[PDB]
Amino acid sequence: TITPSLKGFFIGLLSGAVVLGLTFAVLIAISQIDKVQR
Amino acid sequence: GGRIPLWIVATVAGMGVIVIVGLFFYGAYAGLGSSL
Amino acid sequence: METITYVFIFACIIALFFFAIFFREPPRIT
Amino acid sequence: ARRTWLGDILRPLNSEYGKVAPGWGTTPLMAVFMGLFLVFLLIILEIYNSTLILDGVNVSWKA
Amino acid sequence: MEPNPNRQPVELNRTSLYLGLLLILVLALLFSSYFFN
Amino acid sequence: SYPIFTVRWVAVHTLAVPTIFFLGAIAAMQFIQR
Amino acid sequence: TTGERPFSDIITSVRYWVIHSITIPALFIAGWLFVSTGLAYDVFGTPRPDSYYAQEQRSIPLVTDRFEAKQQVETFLEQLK
Amino acid sequence: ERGWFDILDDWLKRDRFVFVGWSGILLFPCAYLALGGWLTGTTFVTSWYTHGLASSYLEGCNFLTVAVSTPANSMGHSLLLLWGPEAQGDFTRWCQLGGLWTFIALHGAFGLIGFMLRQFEIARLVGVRPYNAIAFSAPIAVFVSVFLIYPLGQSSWFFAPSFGVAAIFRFLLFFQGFHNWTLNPFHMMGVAGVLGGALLCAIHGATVENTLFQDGEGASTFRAFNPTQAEETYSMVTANRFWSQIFGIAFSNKRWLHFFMLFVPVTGLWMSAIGVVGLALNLRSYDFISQEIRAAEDPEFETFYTKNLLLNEGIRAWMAPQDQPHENFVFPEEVLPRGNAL
Amino acid sequence: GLPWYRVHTVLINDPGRLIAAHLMHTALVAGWAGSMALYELATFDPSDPVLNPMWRQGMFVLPFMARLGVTGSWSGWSITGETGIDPGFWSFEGVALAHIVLSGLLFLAACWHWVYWDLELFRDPRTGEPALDLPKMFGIHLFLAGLLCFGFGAFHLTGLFGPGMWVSDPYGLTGSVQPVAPEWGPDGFNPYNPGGVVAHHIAAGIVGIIAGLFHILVRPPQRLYKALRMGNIETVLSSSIAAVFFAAFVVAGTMWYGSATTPIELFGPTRYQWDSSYFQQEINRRVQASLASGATLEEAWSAIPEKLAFYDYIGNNPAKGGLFRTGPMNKGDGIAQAWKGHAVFRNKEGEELFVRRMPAFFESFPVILTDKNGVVKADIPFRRAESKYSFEQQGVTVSFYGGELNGQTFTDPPTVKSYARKAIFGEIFEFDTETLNSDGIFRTSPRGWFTFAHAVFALLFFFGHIWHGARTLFRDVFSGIDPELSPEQVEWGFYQKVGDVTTRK
Amino acid sequence: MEVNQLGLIATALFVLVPSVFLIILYVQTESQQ
Amino acid sequence: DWRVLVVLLPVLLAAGWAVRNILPYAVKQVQKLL
Amino acid sequence: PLGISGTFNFMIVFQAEHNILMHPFHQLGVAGVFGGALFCAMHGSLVTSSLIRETTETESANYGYKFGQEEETYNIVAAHGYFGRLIFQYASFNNSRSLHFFLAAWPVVGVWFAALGISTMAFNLNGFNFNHSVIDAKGNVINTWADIINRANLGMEVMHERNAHNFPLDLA
Ligand code: CLA
Ligand code: CLA
Ligand code: CLA
Ligand SMILES: CCCCCCCCCCCCCCCC(=O)OC[C@H](COP(=O)(O)OC[C@@H](O)CO)OC(=O)CCCCCCCCCCCCCCC
Ligand SMILES: CC1=C(/C=C/C(C)=C/C=C/C(C)=C/C=C/C=C(C)/C=C/C=C(C)/C=C/C2=C(C)CCCC2(C)C)C(C)(C)CCC1
Ligand SMILES: CC1=C(/C=C/C(C)=C/C=C/C(C)=C/C=C/C=C(C)/C=C/C=C(C)/C=C/C2=C(C)CCCC2(C)C)C(C)(C)CCC1
Ligand SMILES: CCCCCCCCCCCCO[C@@H]1O[C@H](CO)[C@@H](O[C@H]2O[C@H](CO)[C@@H](O)[C@H](O)[C@H]2O)[C@H](O)[C@H]1O
Ligand SMILES: CCCCCCCS[C@@H]1O[C@H](CO)[C@@H](O)[C@H](O)[C@H]1O
Ligand SMILES: CCCCCCCS[C@@H]1O[C@H](CO)[C@@H](O)[C@H](O)[C@H]1O
Ligand code: OEX
Ligand SMILES: [Ca+2]
Ligand SMILES: [Ca+2]
Ligand SMILES: [Cl-]
Ligand SMILES: [Cl-]
Ligand SMILES: [Fe+2]
Ligand SMILES: [Mg+2]
Repeated sequence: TITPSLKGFFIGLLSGAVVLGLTFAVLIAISQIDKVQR
Repeated sequence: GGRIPLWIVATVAGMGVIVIVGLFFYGAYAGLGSSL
Repeated sequence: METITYVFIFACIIALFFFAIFFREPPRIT
Repeated sequence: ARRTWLGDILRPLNSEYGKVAPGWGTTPLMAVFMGLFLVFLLIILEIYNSTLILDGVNVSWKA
Repeated sequence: MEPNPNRQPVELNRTSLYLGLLLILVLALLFSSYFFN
Repeated sequence: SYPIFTVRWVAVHTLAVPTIFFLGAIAAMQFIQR
Repeated sequence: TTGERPFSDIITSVRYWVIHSITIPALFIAGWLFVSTGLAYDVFGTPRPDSYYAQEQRSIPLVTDRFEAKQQVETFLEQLK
Repeated sequence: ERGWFDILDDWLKRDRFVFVGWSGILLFPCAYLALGGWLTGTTFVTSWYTHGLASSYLEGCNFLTVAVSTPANSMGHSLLLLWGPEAQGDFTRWCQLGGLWTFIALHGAFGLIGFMLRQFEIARLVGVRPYNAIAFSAPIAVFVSVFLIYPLGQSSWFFAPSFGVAAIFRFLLFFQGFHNWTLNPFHMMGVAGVLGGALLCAIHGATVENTLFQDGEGASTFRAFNPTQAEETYSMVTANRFWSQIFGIAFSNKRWLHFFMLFVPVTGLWMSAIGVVGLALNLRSYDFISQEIRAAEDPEFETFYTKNLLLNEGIRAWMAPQDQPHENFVFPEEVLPRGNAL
Repeated sequence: GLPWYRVHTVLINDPGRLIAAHLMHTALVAGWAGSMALYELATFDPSDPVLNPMWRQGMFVLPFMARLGVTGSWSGWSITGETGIDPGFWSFEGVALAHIVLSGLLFLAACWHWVYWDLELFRDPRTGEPALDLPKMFGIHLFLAGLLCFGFGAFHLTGLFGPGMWVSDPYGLTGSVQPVAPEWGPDGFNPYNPGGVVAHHIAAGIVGIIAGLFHILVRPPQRLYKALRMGNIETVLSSSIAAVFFAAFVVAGTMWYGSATTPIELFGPTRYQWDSSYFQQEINRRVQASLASGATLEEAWSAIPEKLAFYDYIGNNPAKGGLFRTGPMNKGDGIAQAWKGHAVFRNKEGEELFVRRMPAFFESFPVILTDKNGVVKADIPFRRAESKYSFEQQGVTVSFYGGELNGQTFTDPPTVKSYARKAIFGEIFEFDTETLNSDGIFRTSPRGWFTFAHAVFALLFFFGHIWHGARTLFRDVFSGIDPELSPEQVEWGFYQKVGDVTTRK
Repeated sequence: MEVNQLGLIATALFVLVPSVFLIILYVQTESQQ
Repeated sequence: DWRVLVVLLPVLLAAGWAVRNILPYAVKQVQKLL
Repeated sequence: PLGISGTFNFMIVFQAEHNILMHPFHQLGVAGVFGGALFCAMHGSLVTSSLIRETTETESANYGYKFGQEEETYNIVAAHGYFGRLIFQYASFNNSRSLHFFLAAWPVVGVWFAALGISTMAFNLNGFNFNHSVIDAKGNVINTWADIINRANLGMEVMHERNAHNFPLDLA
């Protein structure tokens, strides 16, 4: 079965993925908008 | 740009720090944490 | 034997001070 | 340098110093395996830690 | 046999001798009490 | 002509905004009585 | 030299103080009310001065079970009322 | 060519007021949460359910007595994640169970990793050797041995240091009474490295400032330095003669001098970390067996070593009931060790 | 010349002499293992696996031979206490001999590779320069590691072709070497399940074979080759050291907390078994089951195995030692001879009293006796003038059930107090303190010593990783920074991107 | 006092082995060139 | 919870007041970037 | 006492009788020596990191400096360029005289306060005393970490010089 702590483990995993995904999405977006001039 | 002289900003900010820290020392003698 | 050991090590250190000071490699302006 | 019978047999295994695949190559695939490995270590850590508790998995000498 | 081209001379100057002997002797003065216990 | 919002602006306010809020909270605490 | 506006320009400008004569006192008052309304106690679970002990108890409510620790605290809290 | 990775690399390494870098993706969230966690706990959060202690400004503590305290001993070495099986996602209970302690310790650990990666990253970008990152391994060895390895060897996180001024002082005194940590030669080397480092700091700064060349007309001499100048601003030759005649030996090689300033405090902290790894297992330098055998048979034999053990025995008996509440110690008055009158 | 701390860098561009130095290191380690086993065999007393097992005797490599199936001596004894056993060649002595012979052969190979360092195999065919293709070497070695890993699990641990591994019951009473089947469900990740060890080596070995084949056949991406400096052997040293300190922390952890690969009959019990009264609870359970079946009190306690009672004693707790208290545990409290039996303390009113046990933190601890509800009923006072709970005032007696003292009762306060002092240590034993001139001070077990050494080495290898990683990535500035370093690279706002000349503003 | 009987040779080799290592290296530096 | 809105409204009115004063210069900063 | 364990005896008794850990002059002392060790490692690492290349891979970089040479042996502009980016530009010293003055002043001032801590606790003006400072609505004492410190201090107090006191207060 899926125990409460396995459900908790999935929640923590998804939370970290969301935090990391949003972070890199924002950073990639800004980096593309404000490019260095060469 | 620069209309408010920096020495006034520093003086007022510094006085604000003295007031708030002074309040915290007052609270050491009154209410919670006062031993009374 | 313990006391001899402690005093021996100490004596070696004092001798080392003597050599490190009076028989150092002399500093030379190059 | 000295040639030997065994050295001649092994020569092809030490002949491609510096050879690379172009660009990023299999880096994306590598990253996926690293991520899976990280989750694997997190799972076994949390089981040992009793932060992840699974049916039929009694983390004790009484296993 | 043909000589090895990777060989290098090694050096320890007098100051390093003195520093090293001080380290060893002081470590000995420190740890000896625990060795005798 | 300077930008207003920068990385520095963000870093400054992640510290300054909670600090003032916390200082107001600790100020109120000085008047708590058991 | 890194492109951002110098701080000494910013904090001596009229516009800075038009904004921050509002935002700084507003945050300070918000923090004050966080305590004075009692909300801080309930967010963090900190005992009020009348909530460390029931009237006659003198034993601390120490958590002693790892996996039912949440229910233990809840039981400790019910014994206050 | 310039893919999204290189475009991101560009933005991360922009020369701005606060440098970010790839390492900043790890460093800034973790450092901010560790510091913010500490300020949040010391301002608002109790230790009543884990220690029987008040520990926040909200309860009446001051800056010296606030702390974010370790979890209860019954938690063991639980990661105590907010979504874990103990708090079950309840933020208030998580705070009451000590969740902020592992939050700060763990985000602090990854923040320290991020900071050392920052030292490498910046050194690589500006073109210097990475000795600042190397020297930072000593702070990391201390943090990891004291806040992680030591409690991991003990029964639980409860016995790690709690994050507070007075809480740390308690940690020092616990280590004296229970571990006799002052007697430990790895601590002694740590002391020598810290005090020797402070000595080197003071003597080097004072020596430079008192062998300066006159490079200006001012009686305040700081303006007579130019960062781009090629010349040494003080006389190594005069400094060397002074110390040779005062102390017997003196530096003569500036490169050796500054390496030695790295070596001494860095090595000392590393040694202290090794001793704490031993104390994780109660592998103490607690006693000298020869002393104990003599003292047990000869009631007139007394040294400062036996005197300090009596202090330790007092510390243990008098602090343990309140410092270790999970043990439910009850020590009747008559069993407490006490000298005459006191 | 080279400073003393760099002498070994002469091997960096000399693969044949690097192999020679590695052979010599391997010879030394194998010779250490052989010598260590011989020293242990010369000192190990096999006559009592119950109260004088290997972990009371300071044995460090003996448990590692036993863990993987070497349990007997050519002289006829076995560590489980059997007689007239024939272990074949692979006795403790044969293992030791094999390591000594291996050592010698590796020494001779080292001499050959040192003299004949200039092999064409070590030259890049295109440039004639010394070169090792480290990415392909990694695939070769990973494939070999996977084959060995798989074979160890599939043949040795299963007993399909090999002896199996040490396994035991939850209280470390009936351990032996057994074949172990792999556990393929989630309980295979339970550290206390031996079947998980078997499944790990089968599955990780197969993965190692597959990844080894990948690394033989697929070249590194240019981006990674450049970033990790894969033409520089010091990058392999840096990352290998990192893998090794990870492994050292893991084995330190599993030694301290216990697992299926650190059994208590080989390394001693854990500190957490004392913390939780693990053995005391099982002892009480068995005694209660005996009473419920109609046994008398003497019969119930006499039914407790001495081996089980011995685990319930703080002198076997690995968290009771000292860094400079050297040697076997027997050197401290003595060589255990016999269980004295279970002490039951009673006051003059006949209430049973319980001695408060010593926690591992305390070098010394008071003597305090409570009733079943934790109320203090007797103690040994420090100050006497206002004593209320002295054994004399409370008429404390002690009766023993099971063991040597079974059926006896003591009432004189000095004797009762003496047994109460021993009861803070748990179950009470008779020790031979004379044979070894034991000094009465607790020492840790091989579980403690192993954990200490490997946590310390792991921490130090973190520095080695940092150091060699730095040397790898900063090789170009190892001797100093550019004498012509333009101040514009370090001035702010000159370049848009730090250290990138093409971003001049 | 009942000291550890291996403490004497432990201390002696602790001093002598690394000290002679350094002396060997020093003297052969002086004798060069 | 009335207390949450009582605490957040000071900050809400602050953010609202700051946006009103900086909006023309904010849209000007962002317009330069694109 | 003039000895290693005698030093520890002095420290433990001092804590029992003056609560020196809770005294701000001892706390400044700790900032002085922790900070001194920190800045020692910092300055050492920064100068070492910016040594100008004068040697080959197979010799100590220390031979790149010659006693009495007139030119500086490291690039202070590079060191500041590193440290100013590690934190931020204005947190870093670009003036070597300012830097070395700071290296002198920080440990010296901190150790002055350490010395003054001992010298004023010599007249029994002791560390902060927050024993039973936190009290609940009824008046129950709510312990803080200061109260745990107090229990440890008591253990030291009652045991030290176990045969020397005849009367209930240790007044010197
Ligand atoms: C670099 C930034 C960073 C890092 C390294 C950490 C690290 C940590 N955090 Mg912190 N945190 C951060 C930023 C960070 N945090 C930010 C920005 C916030 C505000 C939102 C927080 C708020 C926060 C809280 C409230 C808590 C933590 C906690 C933790 C600890 C446990 C984390 C965990 O188990 O996640 C596991 C998740 C991952 C490792 C992500 C892996 C992603 C993989 C590789 C991709 C796969 C995803 C997968 C497809 C999703 C499928 C789900 C589906 C199957 C259901 C760990 C030390 C906990 C703690 O400290 O306990 C005491 C805790 O309670 N963090
Ligand atoms: C992983 C390494 C390891 C471990 C865990 C063990 C564990 C054990 N050994 Mg074995 N042993 C080992 C390696 C190991 N050994 C090696 C390499 C040898 C060959 C020398 C031996 C030879 C050996 C013998 C002959 C005996 C043992 C015995 C034992 C048992 C008692 C241990 C003891 O009293 O240590 C005490 C530990 C210490 C006192 C710690 C020393 C700490 C050092 C001195 C610190 C040095 C600091 C350094 C100088 C600082 C420099 C700093 C600088 C950088 C500035 C224990 C089971 C004994 C036994 O019971 O046999 C049955 C026994 O008689 N061992
Ligand atoms: C796989 C492990 C490993 C290997 C193969 C190397 C290899 C190397 N190291 Mg690294 N290193 C390591 C781990 C390793 N190291 C660890 C764990 C640390 C932290 C302790 C370091 C810290 C380090 C530093 C600071 C330096 C090196 C340097 C070097 C290079 C020259 C070494 C030399 O000539 O020493 C000569 C050594 C001696 C003549 C005597 C050393 C005596 C020791 C201190 C006491 C006795 C040790 C004892 C026998 C150890 C027994 C085994 C142990 C596991 C218990 C060489 C490439 C040097 C370098 O980079 O050169 C450019 C250098 O400066 N290493
Ligand atoms: C370069 C030479 C400097 C000479 C003085 C040296 C004195 C010694 C330095 C010690 C004092 C330290 C304080 C400097 C004080 C000083 O010298 O003042 C001078 C400095 C310059 O102000 P200006 O108005 O000139 O600003 C101009 C620049 O912003 C334009 O690029 O003022 C500040 O930097 C305020 C700091 C706010 C910083 C808040 C940012 C928060 C970000 C958090 C992240 C930090 C780093 C994270 C990494 C972990
Ligand atoms: C934990 C947590 C978190 C986080 C949070 C945060 C991030 C916070 C922050 C916070 C903060 C960030 C705060 C701050 C505060 C501050 C303060 C409170 C300050 C004070 C100060 C003072 C009081 C000053 C003093 C002084 C000094 C220091 C020196 C000189 C002078 C004087 C004396 C003035 C999250 C949500 C993620 C999740 C859950 C958990
Ligand atoms: C040649 C040959 C041979 C012979 C061989 C042999 C006889 C060998 C032996 C070998 C050996 C017999 C070896 C040994 C080794 C050892 C070692 C290698 C050791 C080391 C040690 C150490 C390293 C230690 C350290 C330490 C100390 C001392 C203290 C404490 C801490 C520590 C642990 C760190 C034969 C017949 C086969 C034939 C073929 C040829
Ligand atoms: C019990 C503790 C024992 C510890 C023992 C430690 C042993 C240490 C051995 C050091 C070996 C030194 O190795 C020695 O190096 C020197 C240079 O340094 C070499 O010397 C070589 O270089 C020098 C200097 O250019 C030339 O003048 C010389 O003609 C040439 O042969 C020697 O050929 C070699 O024998
Ligand atoms: C999370 C960062 C590490 C993984 C980086 C993998 C890059 S993957 C790589 O990326 C390029 C753009 O950057 C593409 O143009 C290219 O086609 C793609 O193969
Ligand atoms: C009647 C008082 C003396 C006998 C009982 C005292 C505790 S029992 C006693 O304890 C000693 C130390 O553990 C052991 O060496 C010895 O074998 C054991 O008999
Ligand atoms: O002499 Mn040394 O110590 Ca100064 O307090 Mn009183 O006196 Mn004795 O008691 Mn506590
Ligand atoms: Ca009231
Ligand atoms: Ca004897
Ligand atoms: Cl005393
Ligand atoms: Cl008196
Ligand atoms: Fe300097
Ligand atoms: Mg107050």
